Amino acid sequence: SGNEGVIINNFYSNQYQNSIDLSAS
Amino acid sequence: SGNEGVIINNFYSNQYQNSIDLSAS
Amino acid sequence: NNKRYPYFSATNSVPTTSLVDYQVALSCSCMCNSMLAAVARNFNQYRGSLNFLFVFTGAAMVKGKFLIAYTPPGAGKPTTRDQAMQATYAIWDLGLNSSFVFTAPFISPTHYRQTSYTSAASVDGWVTVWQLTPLTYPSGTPVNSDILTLVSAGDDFTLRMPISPTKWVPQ
Amino acid sequence: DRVASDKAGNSATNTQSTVGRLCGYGEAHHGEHPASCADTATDKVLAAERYYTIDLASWTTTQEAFSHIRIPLPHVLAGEDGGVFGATLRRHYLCKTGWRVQVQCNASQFHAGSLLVFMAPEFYTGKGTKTGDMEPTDPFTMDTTWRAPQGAPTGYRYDSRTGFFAMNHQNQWQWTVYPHQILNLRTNTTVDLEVPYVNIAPTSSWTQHANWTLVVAVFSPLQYASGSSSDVQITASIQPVNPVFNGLRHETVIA
Amino acid sequence: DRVASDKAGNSATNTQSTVGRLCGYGEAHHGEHPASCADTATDKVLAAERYYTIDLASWTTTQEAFSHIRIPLPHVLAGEDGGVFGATLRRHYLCKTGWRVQVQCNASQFHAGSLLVFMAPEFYTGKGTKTGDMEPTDPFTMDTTWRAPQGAPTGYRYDSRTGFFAMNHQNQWQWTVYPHQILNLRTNTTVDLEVPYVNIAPTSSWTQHANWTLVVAVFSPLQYASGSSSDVQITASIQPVNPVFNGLRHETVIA
Amino acid sequence: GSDNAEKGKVSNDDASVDFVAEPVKLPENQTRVAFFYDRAVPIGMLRPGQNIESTFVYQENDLRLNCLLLTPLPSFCPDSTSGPVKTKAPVQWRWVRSGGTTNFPLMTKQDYAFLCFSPFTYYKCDLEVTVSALGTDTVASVLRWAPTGAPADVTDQLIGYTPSLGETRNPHMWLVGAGNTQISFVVPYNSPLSVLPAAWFNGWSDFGNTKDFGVAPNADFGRLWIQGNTSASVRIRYKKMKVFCPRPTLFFPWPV
Amino acid sequence: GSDNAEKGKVSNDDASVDFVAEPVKLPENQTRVAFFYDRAVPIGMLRPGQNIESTFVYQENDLRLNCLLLTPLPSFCPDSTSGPVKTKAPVQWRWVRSGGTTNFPLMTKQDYAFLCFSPFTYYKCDLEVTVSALGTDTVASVLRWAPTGAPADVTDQLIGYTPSLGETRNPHMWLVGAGNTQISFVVPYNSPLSVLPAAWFNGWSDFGNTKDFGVAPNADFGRLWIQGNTSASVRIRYKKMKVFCPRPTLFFPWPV
Repeated sequence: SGNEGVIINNFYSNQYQNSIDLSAS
Repeated sequence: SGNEGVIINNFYSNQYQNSIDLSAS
Repeated sequence: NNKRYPYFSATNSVPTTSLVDYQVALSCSCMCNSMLAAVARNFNQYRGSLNFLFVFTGAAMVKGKFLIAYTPPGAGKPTTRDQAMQATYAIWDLGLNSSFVFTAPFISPTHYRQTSYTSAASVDGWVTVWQLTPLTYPSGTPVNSDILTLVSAGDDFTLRMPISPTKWVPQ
Repeated sequence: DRVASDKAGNSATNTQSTVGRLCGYGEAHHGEHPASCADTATDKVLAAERYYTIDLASWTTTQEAFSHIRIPLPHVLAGEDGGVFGATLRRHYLCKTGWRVQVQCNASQFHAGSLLVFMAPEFYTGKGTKTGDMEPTDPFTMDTTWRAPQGAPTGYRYDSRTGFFAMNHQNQWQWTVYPHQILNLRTNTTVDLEVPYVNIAPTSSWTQHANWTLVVAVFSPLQYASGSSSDVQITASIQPVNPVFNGLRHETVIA
Repeated sequence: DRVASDKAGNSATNTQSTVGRLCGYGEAHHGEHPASCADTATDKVLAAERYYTIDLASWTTTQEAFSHIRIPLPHVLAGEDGGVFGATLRRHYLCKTGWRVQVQCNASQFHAGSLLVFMAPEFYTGKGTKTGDMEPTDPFTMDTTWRAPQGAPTGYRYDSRTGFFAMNHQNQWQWTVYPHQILNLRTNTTVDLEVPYVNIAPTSSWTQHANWTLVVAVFSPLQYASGSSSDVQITASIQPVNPVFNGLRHETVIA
Repeated sequence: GSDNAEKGKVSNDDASVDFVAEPVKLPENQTRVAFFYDRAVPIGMLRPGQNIESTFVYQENDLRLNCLLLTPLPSFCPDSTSGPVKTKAPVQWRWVRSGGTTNFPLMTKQDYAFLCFSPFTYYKCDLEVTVSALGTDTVASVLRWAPTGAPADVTDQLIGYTPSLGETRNPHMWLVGAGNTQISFVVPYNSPLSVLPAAWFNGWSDFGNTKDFGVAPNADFGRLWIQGNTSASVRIRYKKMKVFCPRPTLFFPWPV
Repeated sequence: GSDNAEKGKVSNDDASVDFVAEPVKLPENQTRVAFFYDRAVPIGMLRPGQNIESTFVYQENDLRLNCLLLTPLPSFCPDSTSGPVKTKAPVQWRWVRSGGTTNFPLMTKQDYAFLCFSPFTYYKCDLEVTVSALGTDTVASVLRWAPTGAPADVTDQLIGYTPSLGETRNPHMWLVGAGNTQISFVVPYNSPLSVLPAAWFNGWSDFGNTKDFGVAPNADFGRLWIQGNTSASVRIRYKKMKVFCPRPTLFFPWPV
């Protein structure tokens, strides 16, 4: 969706690379 | 468990990267 | 003379004002030295219930009732049992069982709350303790009873974002 | 099993010497809407359905058998102490409710005495005769000082004469016929009562009628040896059971 | 089908020239309890869920394009005019609600002019700069006189200087991006709007934040030939949609 | 063609509706909130008040600070009837302000782009920060970061001849040596709030409602403190951005 | 509500127990012993007493040493009725101490964070060490490490014009050249003991019970010796940390 176009795009785990989305309810 | 979030996280063998856990008994 | 005790005292009277009053706020000072606060100061935010534990150490022959309350912000801190009674409260009756666990509910606009008095919204409401009825007893009994006051994180409770506290030096 | 707790919204009573909850007329206010009103009722207001805990009185060795204090309802909670309940009540023509009450009072194993705590429908709460009109004074206000019994409970006339009796007569020798419990210093520090909704009509024009009264009366005089804690209060936790409101309007200025 | 009625508790709006109800963000306040509060919320208070109808303003030939009036929420209904809703609101730390509004204003087929009626989140309601503190005045009060537009809508600084702009800037040329409707004298005498609950948090510390604002602004100036009825008011019926209250306490003295 | 604006909206047409014509639309993605804001932009710069060997201290110089607030919105040493209090950490301001007599530069720091164009009421995202050296000398620098609301712990050096800023469990960075000149990294949406105000917060920041109206509390991504021998340009980047409740953009001056 | 503290414990409630309310709990992991201590923190610094071309010798200077003890606990040249013996390798001390008159800096080295907050009696883990240059000159440096209890072998240069520290089979590091400025690495829990004392060891360190009470023997992760032209800040990091038998944290001063 955003301005990111790299295939090997993992290296750092997802949960580290980004804030964790979680729904209150 | 700890503060480590890298996928390709091996390179150095486990036994070299960390003290070896072993139970006396 | 401003020195600390693991407790507070009550007697055969109904003090027009409150007996003690804890400010629900990890940063808060009467907790300065509890494990709860000691851990909390190493984290940026919290969520959930705080549990206030009271233990009656006066004589077996002594009786009486207390009114423990939690007041959320918006209308200022309570100045009378009557007002306090309008917020979240519970009556504590002395008897065979020595203690009482009072829960300060986590009532808030935001999913989380900052753990520290870093700038100034100062607080998240107050916990106030009042006499409902006087401590009553017989002749031959110490007229002033001591109530141990402990605090701890309740069940719901959590902390997050590990950080460093403003450095300090023990006295 | 003498240890009990009762919760109501953000409030909770608690006792270690209970003797159970006496439920008057063997039943409770269910919160039904009144068949006499066309408008959909306002009900189930959590904020209004809790225990309002207040001061009743100071019990002393001076008070004698059958001295008492009268607490009118809803009136006593119609103002400030009634929080959201009183606030909502003040803005409605009609209210229909039950009551759940806990009266508190502790002393010691070395103290003697006993109280009659009860609830009565249509019980006289008038304070005195209003000089001029030939009517009572402050019917709807709670007694702020113990009331002496009548040697001959013939009630109170307003015509400034005496003789025979008045319809507001209340014969204490029989007060135990009302839903009640006894608070006995050697047995318990609390009493728990509950009453349904009763009245001359399906719902009430509260503004002008105190249909229920909470009465605390002395049976056997307070007693204690010198040295024993002399200061003894009587407080109470009062809760409106399933209040139902009708006829919303601009606010009645109890104030 | 331009004839419509809307009921809410013991209240009901009605119109013979409607153009429908514009529902902002394509959705409404469902009255869910806030995941951020542990205490069971007070909700569904019929007495509080109705239309409170009040005066907005007097529209005259003098007012020009983009002159406007700002109405803050819940604040404007937090006091007396808010009846049971305001009364309950004043006794709770937190409130979370949506709004359903009808703005009224009639003239004639011989009158000309048009209004922009809309609702915006976090819209500046400050009146003036408080001499001394470097802060606004009466943020939470409704405009009692039409507000002149800014030729260059750069907002309001409190540091008593000028230059660049303030975060409270509001560019009227784009006001139609907010949920709204247009009240056009030749077409309709009413507008109907509705908005959900939005905010920086799951529920609100209302006491100190007017998260929503009802704005009435002039687009094309009022006009009428001599002899034509010159007196033209603008009123409004405001209703709290599914208000939900938390953190019950002693009462905040709005007064 | 024919319609009615009154109802809050209107037919959103293309040529083919009123005329013997047709839709000329082509696929295209570059107009998306996320993608669009997902590029780097300068908000201010950092200037060291002191060595890599000493105790750090708030320091201003010609509008430059040894510490900065991570927010798109305008910021600076706290303002006062008597002038901005420069012995302190920057905070969120309610307006933009000229460094001096002429319009530029600015006394305040901020994402001017984001301000001139934030078509929305609330937003949220993670923040990617980049700190680039403005000078050419072999660099020796330390950078400290902290989440919104955290203690500044701007205390004394515990260990002599070393950087006080480095003395923390908080996320800190150590850069030194020829060719080693830029620091890059990303931090999480760390605010107590569910979403952030893109421009204005129509309420008081204190329970007493006497202070800082228009500014939401902890409405930022924390902050940066620097120390060492090198000044740096600081840019931010909106990661996985999300916006809500559309609103008007900054006004543009009508041609004389 | 009602309970009894006497028995050693009590009901651990949430709002829903005593009132018409409920559990507001959200998932969350950041409070874990392992994760929490798994971040870098400075314990001291290293200053070279001599060139990369000479024979190494213990050397102190304004509280700075050319050698350091790998432990969270306080350390320094061994103390003596007549003052700390600076011609020797640092050892574990039983208290923290001001470098001079005012509180700071400190004469002793240690993990101040870990001391102010170690809610436990014993611990263990591997130790990740980082050695960062404090200066900007092309670096020429050698670093020697050794496990707790090993011979210091602080002997003479065998080969002229070269670093004595480098002359060993022990793990040593050689850093040199423009842009080459930091050393990073990890060592194993190398102690003879099963677990380490987080704070205090209620016993004597010698069979004669006459010496060093409160300090457990070989209760450290070995040590570092340095030589060459560059001073460096030294930080440690708790790897796969484990703690046991909870205990009280460092006291905090009650507000006047």
